Amino acid sequence: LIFDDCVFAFSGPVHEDAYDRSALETVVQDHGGLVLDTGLRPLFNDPFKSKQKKLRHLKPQKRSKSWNQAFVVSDTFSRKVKYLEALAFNIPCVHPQFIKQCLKMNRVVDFSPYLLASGYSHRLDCTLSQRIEPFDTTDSLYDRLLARKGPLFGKKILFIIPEQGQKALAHVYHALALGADVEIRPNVAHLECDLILTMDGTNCPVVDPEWIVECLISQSDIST
Amino acid sequence: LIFDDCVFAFSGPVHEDAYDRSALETVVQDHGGLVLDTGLRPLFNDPFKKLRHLKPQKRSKSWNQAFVVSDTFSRKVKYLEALAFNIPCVHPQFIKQCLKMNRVVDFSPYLLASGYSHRLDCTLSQRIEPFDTTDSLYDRLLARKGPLFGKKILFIIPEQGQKALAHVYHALALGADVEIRPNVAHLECDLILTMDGNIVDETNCPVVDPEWIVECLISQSDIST
Ligand SMILES: [Pr+3]
Ligand SMILES: [Pr+3]
Ligand SMILES: [Pr+3]
Repeated sequence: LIFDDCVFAFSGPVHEDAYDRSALETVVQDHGGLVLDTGLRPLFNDPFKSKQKKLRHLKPQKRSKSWNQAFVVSDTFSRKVKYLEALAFNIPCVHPQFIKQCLKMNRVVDFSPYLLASGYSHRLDCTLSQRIEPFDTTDSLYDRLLARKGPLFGKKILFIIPEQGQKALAHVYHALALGADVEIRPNVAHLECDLILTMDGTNCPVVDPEWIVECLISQSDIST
Repeated sequence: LIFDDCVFAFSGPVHEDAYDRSALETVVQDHGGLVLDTGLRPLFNDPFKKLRHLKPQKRSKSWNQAFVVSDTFSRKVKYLEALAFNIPCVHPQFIKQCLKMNRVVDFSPYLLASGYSHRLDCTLSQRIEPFDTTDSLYDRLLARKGPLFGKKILFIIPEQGQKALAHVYHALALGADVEIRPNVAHLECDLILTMDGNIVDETNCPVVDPEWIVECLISQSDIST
């Protein structure tokens, strides 16, 4: 079975019917690949399980020891949920043509020729490339994700939060996935800080969620 | 000098005034960098002297990093060249960041998309072999085997054929072994290139558009496989 130990999530399509999701999901399943309908989040522990307000960066979930390859499929680059998560996790976003090429070769070929742009940077006004650590035939996804420290690793972020609340949680989730620790508060309260995030309600300094996306698209700490 | 061991080519801007090229060219020179006005070709021999793939010139032993700078991806000849050689095409901000840090930083956060695939109908990523600080550009370029390494390609091509030569060059940079004859039809081969002439009737290998070369450049792969 070609897709043995591979996890797939499917994003978009961005443009109507640029690819047949259901057909491809079926082909993947029929070949030993697991399909995650909601996306890559099940690879990690739910940070919001405790409904806590001071959060540590994400840790790989037990179940991800069971796989060694992951991919998000997309007709082109986007800012949809599954896409950003993948960017956050350093999991390759690839063109559907990858799956078809795997079938054609009766194996899992190198995904690079099908590796989409990471996204469009408004700050830089260009499309950037994804930068993917190669899959090691030695590690499970659990090893890979455990050993990964994202571009925001170490950084301590204060997210100030007095429908819209879920939007905030998503930004927090991305910051955690990039390796930052995040404390959710209503005020700075004179707290020590590396960086402060608001949806836009005094010594860090401050920045909005677009900053997070730039970090996601560029896989860097752009405040640098 | 920060850029003492870096070679830079500059392309575009692609969009009017996206960046101040002359200002950037000046600052790189002021900071020790070599600027190649015509692009990256001077780093290799002149193959058009049925020659085999490109070899780096001894000159390139004197530098260990190279970049093509551009506001965004394009199909300009300098860009296409960088793609063929696996030299990073980066955003101008890269230079400003180096100045800011007083060192040559990781170019990675400034790594532009490789290009738009009309075949896949999407924008793809560049994939660059990391610069090993112990290796010169010569070592780097000598060790490289493009995605077209091995492929025998026939360029039937009987001022304007300069645009043609550009394609020939990219195939070689991609590591192909190329022979150029006005027409076939014996002959060897595993691929045939014609710039929309038509190509003779019967043939032993599929006919290909230059776009096929561009697709190989943008995806860094052998596409007909
Ligand atoms: Pr030196
Ligand atoms: Pr102009
Ligand atoms: Pr102008």
